[PDB]
Amino acid sequence: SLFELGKMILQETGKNPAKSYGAYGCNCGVLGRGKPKDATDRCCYVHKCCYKKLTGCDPKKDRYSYSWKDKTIVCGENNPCLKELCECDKAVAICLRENLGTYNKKYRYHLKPFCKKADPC
Amino acid sequence: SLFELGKMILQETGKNPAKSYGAYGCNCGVLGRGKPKDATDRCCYVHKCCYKKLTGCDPKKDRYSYSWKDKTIVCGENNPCLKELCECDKAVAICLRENLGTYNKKYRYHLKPFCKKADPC
Repeated sequence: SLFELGKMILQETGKNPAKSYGAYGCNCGVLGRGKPKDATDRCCYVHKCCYKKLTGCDPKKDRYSYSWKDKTIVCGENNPCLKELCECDKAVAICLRENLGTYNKKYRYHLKPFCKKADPC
Repeated sequence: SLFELGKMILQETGKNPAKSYGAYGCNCGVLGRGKPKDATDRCCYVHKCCYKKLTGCDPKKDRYSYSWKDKTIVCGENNPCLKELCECDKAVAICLRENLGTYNKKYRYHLKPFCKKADPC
């Protein structure tokens, strides 16, 4: 759920999840997908596609387990969906961190500035 | 949509919606989660709950008609969902204004990850 994801983003990026990625580009946020603005945006794009493939579990509300031992996200055993959900979030937190170098605050928004269509995931 | 909500909030509270509530506490803004920290956060909590009852429309993108008539938000879309959606927004806007007395800027960009679980709606 948003609790795991959010905590992961914070752990990987050190940034406030909602503040830097709640509304960022075309894919970081609660507004669906769009043509990636930049490497941070592309991370969220893939994240949303990662969710799409999921089957059965609610990526927004299903709470799952994961360890933060040695400051690396270790997805808990869980079940297939939950494990896959966790990996989706882990993956985006990491990607987000790895792309902090090009993170551009200018892509942060109040209301998504209209975005180009996003490749069918 | 966020446009109507943002204007309602500005109109009601007289403060920039995004800055003051875009990321306030545990329930305000980009999908805020968990138990409200205070009255203002509670408003957003109630708001997110109100949103759950919406059948047929999307608070994110669905625009709706409402008027500001004698400094009162007056919902206009006779379309049932949109009207209800509009009433959700109106209500949170009024609630925020009403609890401006305890608005805590230290929560303005609260670290949502710090948020505890929230009761069901």
